[PDB]
Amino acid sequence: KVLRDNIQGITKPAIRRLARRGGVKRISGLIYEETRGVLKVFLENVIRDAVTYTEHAKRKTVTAMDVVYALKRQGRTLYGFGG
Amino acid sequence: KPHRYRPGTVALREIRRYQKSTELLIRKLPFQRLVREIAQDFKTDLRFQSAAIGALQEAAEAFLVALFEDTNLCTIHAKRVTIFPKDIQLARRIRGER
Amino acid sequence: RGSRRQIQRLEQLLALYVAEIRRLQEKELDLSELDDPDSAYLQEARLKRKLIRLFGRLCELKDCSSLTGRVIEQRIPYRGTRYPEVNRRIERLINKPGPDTFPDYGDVLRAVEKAAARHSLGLPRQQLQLMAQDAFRDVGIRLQERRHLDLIYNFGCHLTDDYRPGVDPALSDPVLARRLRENRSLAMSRLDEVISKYAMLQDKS
Repeated sequence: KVLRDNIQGITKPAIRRLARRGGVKRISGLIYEETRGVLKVFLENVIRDAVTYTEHAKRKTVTAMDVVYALKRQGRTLYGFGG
Repeated sequence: KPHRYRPGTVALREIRRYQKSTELLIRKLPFQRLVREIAQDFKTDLRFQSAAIGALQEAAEAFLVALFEDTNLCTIHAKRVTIFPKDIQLARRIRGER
Repeated sequence: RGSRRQIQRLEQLLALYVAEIRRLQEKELDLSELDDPDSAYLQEARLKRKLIRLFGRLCELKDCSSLTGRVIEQRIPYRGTRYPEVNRRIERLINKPGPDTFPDYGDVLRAVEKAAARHSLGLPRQQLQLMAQDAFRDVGIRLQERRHLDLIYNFGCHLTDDYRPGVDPALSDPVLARRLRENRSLAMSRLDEVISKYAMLQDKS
C-alpha cells in the first residue's frame, strides 16, 4: 500500500522544517508534494510578472527590481515593503 | 541589556540581510534549479541577477511558512493532529488570501 | 577590550566580503548557470555564511552579544490573562530567540496547564482550555506581525534599496498595467487550483 515518491530537488526534511517554522509539527503524506507544488506555482506567478517587467524594459535579464515589482503584486507576503 | 556590536566598516542593516540568508531552509542549489525549471518554460534566453534569485527565495519561503502559520492558528484540538491538504485549504479560506 | 589592530584588520576583511557579495549579487545567471553547483548564487551564499561567522567572532572579540537588531529580537509582551503566572510562561514561550519560534495550540495549552499546576491555581480543565485559546489567538497575531516586519525591513540588497512603489512602470503604461492585471487573475486561479488539487487528492484517499 504505502509508497515512497522519488524526486530530485526539495527534500522531505526541508519541508518538515518549513512547516515547523510555522508551528505545524505533523504533516500528512500529500503535504510534501503539495508544498513543492504550491512553491512552484508561487514562483511561476512572481516570475510571470517579473518577466512582464523585464520585457517591458526590453531586457533579457530579470533583475531584483523586476522581482520586487512582481512580488508587490502577489498579496500579503511583501506587503508594505519600500513604504 | 546586552552589549551591541556595530562594525565600523559595514552597516548592521547589511549584516541583518546576510544573516537572514543563512536562516533559509531550502537548499540553495535545488532552489536555483527550480527557478531554472520554471524559466525554461518561458524563455530559453532568460537570465536572472543573482540578487533576483535571492529575493525570490526569501519571499517564497515566507509565503510557504505563512500558509503553515495560518493552518496552525486554525487548528485547535486538545490532542495534536496531523495536518492534511484539506486543513491548509480551510485555514486559507478562514484566515488566508484571495 | 579586544586588540584594536586585529579589530581593524578583521573589519577590513568584513568589508572585503561585502564588496564581493555585492559583485556576485549583480552577476547575471543564464539557464546553464542556474544548474551549476558553483554558480554566483551559491558562491554568494557561501560568502554570506563566511561573513556571518566573522561577524560573530568580532562580537566575541569586542565582548558583545551576537544581536544584529532584527525585528524578531524585540520581545512581545503578554499580559492577557488575570493570572501573572500564566502570562509569564506564555511570554517566555513566544520569545525564545531565533526564526523558528511559533508555538501551536498544544504548546500554549501546555504552558497554561503547567503554570496552573506549578502555582496551584486550581483552575478547572475547560477554563484552562478557554484561557489557552484566547492566548493562542492573541500571540498568533503578534508573532506573524513581528516576522512580517522582520522580512520587509530586511529585504533585498543595494539593488533594491531605492525602490519605492510610486516609481512602478505600470503606473504610466496602461498596456503593461493591463497585462499585469491579466497575470493577476491567472495567478490567483493557479494558486486556488493547486490548493484544491491536493484537497481533491485527499478526498480520493
